[PDB]
Amino acid sequence: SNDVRASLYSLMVLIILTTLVGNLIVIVSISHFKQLHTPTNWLIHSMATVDFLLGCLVMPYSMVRSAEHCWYFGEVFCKIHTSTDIMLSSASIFHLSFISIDRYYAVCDPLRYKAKMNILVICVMIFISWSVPAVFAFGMIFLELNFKGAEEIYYKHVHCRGGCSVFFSKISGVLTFMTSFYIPGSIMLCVYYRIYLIAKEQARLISDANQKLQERKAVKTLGIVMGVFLICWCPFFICTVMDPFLHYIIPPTLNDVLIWFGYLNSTFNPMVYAFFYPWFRKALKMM
Amino acid sequence: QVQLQESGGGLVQPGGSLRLSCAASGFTFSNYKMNWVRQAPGKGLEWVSDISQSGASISYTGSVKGRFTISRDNAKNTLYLQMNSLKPEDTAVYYCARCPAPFTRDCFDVTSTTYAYRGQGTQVTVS
Amino acid sequence: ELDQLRQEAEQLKNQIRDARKACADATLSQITNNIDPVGRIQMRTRRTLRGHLAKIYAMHWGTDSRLLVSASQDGKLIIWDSYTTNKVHAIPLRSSWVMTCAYAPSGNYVACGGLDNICSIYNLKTREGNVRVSRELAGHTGYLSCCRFLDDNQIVTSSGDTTCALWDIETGQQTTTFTGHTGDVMSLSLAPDTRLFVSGACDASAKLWDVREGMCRQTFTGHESDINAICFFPNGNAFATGSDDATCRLFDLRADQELMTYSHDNIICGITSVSFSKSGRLLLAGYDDFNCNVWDALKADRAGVLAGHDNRVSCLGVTDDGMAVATGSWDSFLKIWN
Amino acid sequence: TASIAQARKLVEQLKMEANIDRIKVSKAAADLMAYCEAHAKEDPLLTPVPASENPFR
Amino acid sequence: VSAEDKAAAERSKMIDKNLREDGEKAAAATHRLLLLGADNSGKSTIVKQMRIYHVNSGIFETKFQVDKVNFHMFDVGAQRDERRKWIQCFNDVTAIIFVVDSSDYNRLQEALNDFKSIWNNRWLRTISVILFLNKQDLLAEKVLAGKSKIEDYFPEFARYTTPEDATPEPGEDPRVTRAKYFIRDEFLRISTASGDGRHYCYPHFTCSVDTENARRIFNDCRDIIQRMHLRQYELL
Ligand SMILES: CC[C@@H](C[C@H]1COC(=N)N1)c1ccccc1
Repeated sequence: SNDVRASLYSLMVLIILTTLVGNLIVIVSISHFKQLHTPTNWLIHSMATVDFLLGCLVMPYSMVRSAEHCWYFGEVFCKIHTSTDIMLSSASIFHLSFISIDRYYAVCDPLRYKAKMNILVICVMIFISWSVPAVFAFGMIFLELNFKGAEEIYYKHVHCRGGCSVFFSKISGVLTFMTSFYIPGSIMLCVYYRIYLIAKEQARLISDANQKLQERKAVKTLGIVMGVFLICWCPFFICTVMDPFLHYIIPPTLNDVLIWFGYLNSTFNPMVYAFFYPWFRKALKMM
Repeated sequence: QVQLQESGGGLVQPGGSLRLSCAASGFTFSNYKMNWVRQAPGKGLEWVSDISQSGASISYTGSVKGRFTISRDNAKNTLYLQMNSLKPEDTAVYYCARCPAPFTRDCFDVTSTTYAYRGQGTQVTVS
Repeated sequence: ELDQLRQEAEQLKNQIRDARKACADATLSQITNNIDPVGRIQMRTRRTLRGHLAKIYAMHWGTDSRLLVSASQDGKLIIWDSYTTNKVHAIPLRSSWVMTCAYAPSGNYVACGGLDNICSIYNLKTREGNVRVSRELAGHTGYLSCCRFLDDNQIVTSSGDTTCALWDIETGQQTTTFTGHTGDVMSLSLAPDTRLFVSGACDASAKLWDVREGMCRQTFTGHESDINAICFFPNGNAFATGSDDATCRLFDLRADQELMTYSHDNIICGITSVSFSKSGRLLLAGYDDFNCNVWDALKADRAGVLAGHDNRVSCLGVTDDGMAVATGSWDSFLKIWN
Repeated sequence: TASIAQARKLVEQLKMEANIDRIKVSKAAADLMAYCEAHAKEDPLLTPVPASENPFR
Repeated sequence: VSAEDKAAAERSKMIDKNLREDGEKAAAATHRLLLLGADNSGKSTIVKQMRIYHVNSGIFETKFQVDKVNFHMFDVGAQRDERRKWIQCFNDVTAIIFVVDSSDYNRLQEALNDFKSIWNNRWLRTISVILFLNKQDLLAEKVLAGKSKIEDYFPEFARYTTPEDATPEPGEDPRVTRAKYFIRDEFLRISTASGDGRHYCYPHFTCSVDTENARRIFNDCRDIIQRMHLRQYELL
């Protein structure tokens, strides 16, 4: 219906503007204030640039594809769009994992944190996060390895859905899973569980000593982080990797809703990773 | 000029009582934490007791705890020390002293050799 | 005979107080009542000198009003070009605990000192073109808190050993030792004629010294806590002090007593630096509450605020032509206000 | 012997400080006012300077 | 634009690069610490190895490393007894090593007063203290001798009981354990009365022949930095 289409377009454009505004605010606040020049802040800045490029180069077209099934852009634009989307989503997830690793080092090796996590290592991580997804996405899409071996099924699937219908075969689906979601997601899960354990131990010791000689901030902070990540990414990847199996029974509406849920991770990354902490809010208030 | 003129003291029998006073002038008495310091003959200065600005937080040295009682009168700018149940070990020159800065719970240099914001002293002897 | 001498001193103090009361014909607030107010002093940060990687404890402007030296706990003594933000020099320090720095009026020398109890003179102008320790002035038994240059050969230093000193730079020994303070001397300011100077100590007293004779001419007692800063009025007949009681007080040398008090109940944080403008109408004071206040020397009513420092403001200086005010703070930056 | 020496030094210092010629606070304040008003127009902080003359623009 | 301006800018760039390199070199795995105490305390002998003197008359600096991490420990020696002013120069050290003579009951109240001023000081509120209760061997000798009674100096010792969480030495007397933990609690009550959560007290019972003080300082500094990072990342 026209009203439903207008409402969906309004919601999607609101998401796009929120993502762009938040990411641009993070980028300018990190690149303008000199005190926010730490390597961790540089890693967060690179992640914000990843999400900003995502919201500028993919979301505007994925918006019109979601509402209208026709892709009025051609096959070459479809190939570029899919490659760029995979590149930037995997780069964002890699940046999340690298931020988790940096905070793990800051918490578990605090006396050597400034030495181990220096600008050289942080730039190395940034280059990896920008390069490995690029090679993977482009060499899997433009070389047509995502539907190789399942060509005619791919053809029926693309013809029915619309001009672009990101398709993974049973083999390329598992590889995309293990490369874009599982490994960085598992790294984030393990390091935030370890950080939660250490913070809980420290809080328990402090409380014990205080009460003897006389609130769940880790749960709030790590629960927010992992809940945002999982709610935004895990359902989409689960349904996308099960889709090659179980004879492609997932209806396209679920795929569309889950892909927009995955897009919402780019919206929520600047919030969680910058505006949650007090130094960034203080910098914004000073500005 | 910041000065702390004291009074009281003199001869007293063991088990007797004395009430030392401290005329404080030249500063806002209600702003500074106040202390009592004594210097026994042949010994250095020793902190005895102190009272906060309001008068709620009060602390004493262990050797005089329970007997001595410090009281401040912010209206008249005077500091007292009820020295009842005295002992021959209490014979010393009692200096009044105030913490160097206002609105602070920290008092670094009060028992110093040449502290500036301290009184001339009161000679208290027990015989 | 200690009691008799104490009574003699007490009656002398009473006589001095009576003389001051008799000379107290009126008050500065009363006389300056008809004076038009300054207004609203709006100073905006013109330049920010970045390059210090640690807390900043002192600075001093040059006589040319363009070059300034700064000190920090990173161990560096940077001479800045305030006009172009360029770093003219960067002098490493042996000890990172320096608390003061000076720039010679001729511009050829820079001094510094701190917890090492030693004033180090650095020759800026060398044939080889490098900066190195000319001489180290030793003899103070406490930390050196302030040093000011009289010329290329004479320097006056204040120390935490309750004594100020005048040094013969070429000889390296104390020409004159000034005694009388009963607390750590925190700051010293020289007169425009360089024949007198005042010091502020941790006994709430400011003393007028004579450079040639080495005697305490006058003593001023109106503060209730340690004095952290001092500065002559441009006329040279008055000076202002900043103490830990969150109060600035302006004393007159000829009147021998305090003239006006700059304080309010809102401010409770101590004062770390004071300075006058070129005309002396504006008194600028740096506090522990992360910013500074631009007082009015005559009306005693606050007329501006120098906000924009992210930590405690440790130093504050005004150029000899009055064009700019440079304030350093513990957030590792200097800001030039104009 | 240190106490009596310090006391006599303080007495002499107080005598020297008392033996000075003080003037009236009215005169001191008038002179301070006169200097401030005479040098008022030469203070860039008091009266803002044009940006062309300002060396920090 | 001018040749002189270009030369000045090049000199400034070289200067700035040199300072950046020096700062990176100096701030890498180097933690500054202030050693405080009295003359009777074995502050000079807390850390045995690496007593590398760099005295400039005023400050005796000792440098030492435990596990590839460098520690600089300053001892302000040549100053007057007044210290309310120069103590503000040490407001960014990672920790303060406070050394107390446990066996000296006469000056124990003075040590407690000093500990409380540092703790509640405006500029030392964010700095943790690694309290070293030195001379435990002498404290034990005093308790066994019994000639001097700690109750005379602290009347509240009579009502004191040994804490349950105590970890006494196998050959240690219950009276000695009670006395040492009484001193430890006297310091810890002051610590916990006004600790705001930004700094903590780490007490340790040491002797004159203890060689684990460097490791103890390492571990407590690691704990301090870890808690600071957790607070910064809102995990604590
Ligand atoms: C083409 C599907 C995207 C998901 C969307 C959701 O939100 C995005 N930012 N990209 C994908 C990215 C990485 C691997 C596999 C698939």
